[PDB]
Amino acid sequence: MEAVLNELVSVEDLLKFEKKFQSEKAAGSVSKSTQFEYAWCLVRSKYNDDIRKGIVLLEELLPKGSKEEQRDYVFYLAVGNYRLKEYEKALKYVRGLLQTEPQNNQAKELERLIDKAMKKDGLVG
Amino acid sequence: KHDPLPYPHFL
Repeated sequence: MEAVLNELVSVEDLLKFEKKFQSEKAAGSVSKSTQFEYAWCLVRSKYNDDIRKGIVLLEELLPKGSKEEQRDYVFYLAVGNYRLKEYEKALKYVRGLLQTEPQNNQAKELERLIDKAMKKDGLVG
Repeated sequence: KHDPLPYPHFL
């Protein structure tokens, strides 16, 4: 149902969401949607420092979310950590999601990708 | 260390 793109977010879109984030942060109150949307762009970036910034923003969002939103935040924290080969963190997040949502086919596939990436690197966990 | 792993394709 999809094609494999290499550039998942343009520099212009990353900057648009960065600008709104920094506007709100300087004005004192940041919308959850503004912070999440920026983080969501960051975690799709090609660059490691972007993905790390997105993980930071998602961890800050976690205590502000409804239980449904927290599940989405934890999923994207698993994705970002996976891409950075922060395997222990990626497993912690996705396995926590899989006990609170054992039917989640997306979480199960992400766990399989993490497992394969760890075995490729010769690691256990 | 260098490039991030690809964003998971099923997304």
